[PDB]
Amino acid sequence: KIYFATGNPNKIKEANIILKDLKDVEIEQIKISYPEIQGTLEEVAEFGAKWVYNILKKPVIVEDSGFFVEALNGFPGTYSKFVQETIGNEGILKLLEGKDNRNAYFKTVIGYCDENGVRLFKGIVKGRVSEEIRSKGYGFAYDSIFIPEEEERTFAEMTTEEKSQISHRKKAFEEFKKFLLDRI
Amino acid sequence: KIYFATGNPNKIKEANIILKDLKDVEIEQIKISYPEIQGTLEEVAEFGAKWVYNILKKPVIVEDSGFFVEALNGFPGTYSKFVQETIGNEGILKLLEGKDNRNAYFKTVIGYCDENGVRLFKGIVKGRVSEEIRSKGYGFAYDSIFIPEEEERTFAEMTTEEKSQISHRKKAFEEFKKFLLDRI
Ligand SMILES: Nc1ncnc2c1ncn2[C@@H]1O[C@H](COP(=O)(O)OP(=O)(O)NP(=O)(O)O)[C@@H](O)[C@H]1O
Repeated sequence: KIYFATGNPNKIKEANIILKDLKDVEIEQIKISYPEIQGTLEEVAEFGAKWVYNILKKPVIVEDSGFFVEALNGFPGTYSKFVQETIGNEGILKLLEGKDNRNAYFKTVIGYCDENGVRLFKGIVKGRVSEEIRSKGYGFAYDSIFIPEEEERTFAEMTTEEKSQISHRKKAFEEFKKFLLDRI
Repeated sequence: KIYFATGNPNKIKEANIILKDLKDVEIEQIKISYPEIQGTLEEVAEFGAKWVYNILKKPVIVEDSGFFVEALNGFPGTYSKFVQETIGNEGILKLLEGKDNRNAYFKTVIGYCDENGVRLFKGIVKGRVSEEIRSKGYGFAYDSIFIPEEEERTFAEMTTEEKSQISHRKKAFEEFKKFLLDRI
């Protein structure tokens, strides 16, 4: 049993599916808020996990994710949500106007912590930003403008199952899983 | 004396000026770092104030400023530095192309914290965004695209003295000086 400090129940359902295999492990949501600090996703998740651990003192995880555009120097990055709300996807495309490098990537950092300390687990998916919003009604925010790896479709035109093995979130949770598996 | 948890010494030089008259004039820089949480400017200042106070256990002030543009919904706001270092002035001007509402404002929040608790002091200069970068060498970051109150020159084209009145930084501090003027 490991606690996930978040308000989104779906993150627990998602975590439990990637880890269903670990017969002896279970993920449970814990409604403890923590400050999300300014800094890298790593810094946000480490601080976050320690903050909740100090309070719950039981095995727990936190998570921070972001969208990074190359020609934009990694922006929006850890403030990807704030940017989505204020300038959104249109803002991103305006800023990429005339840029030849449309490369970008999503990345998730899970922050684990227990009596032994904090451990970071990462996942990334590299791709490129499309020139227009392309959507089949499938994703959130930046998904209508991100094309993963060798695909021609954006995340917004792919089903949950088409993105299940390639996503940063998926990749991050497989890393946390490795850690739980080969764990002593 | 009151400490200023800051790395810029000109900040404690700017602060002590405004503190001129007061008989407690003493503002003392102190190299104590604090987490700048994601939240409003007021949130960052409050968290930062109490954080370095619990460390130092003495009266201290922190200070957080931002550039907020109207058409862009507040952005960069409390993430002005990150935005300034990734997409720069160039980035907000592109975001603003074709927009007629070029309204914007700078804001500062001084977080004061005592053995009593936190008190916030604010300063604000409203204005508009320049159609292009304009500098004579003064100021930094967005100063060269911000035209204060009712001027025709940007902050970067005005001398430190010239914006003696149109300074969100001093306005926030004059506010702090009236709170000190009441304690004897
Ligand atoms: N209906 C839903 N409501 C809220 N959250 C959901 C829902 N469906 C799935 N989720 C969760 O939200 C996450 C995906 O968010 P999304 O914005 O697509 O990506 P992200 O990389 O986490 N964020 P960002 O980097 O800001 O784009 C998954 O981890 C899911 O657990």
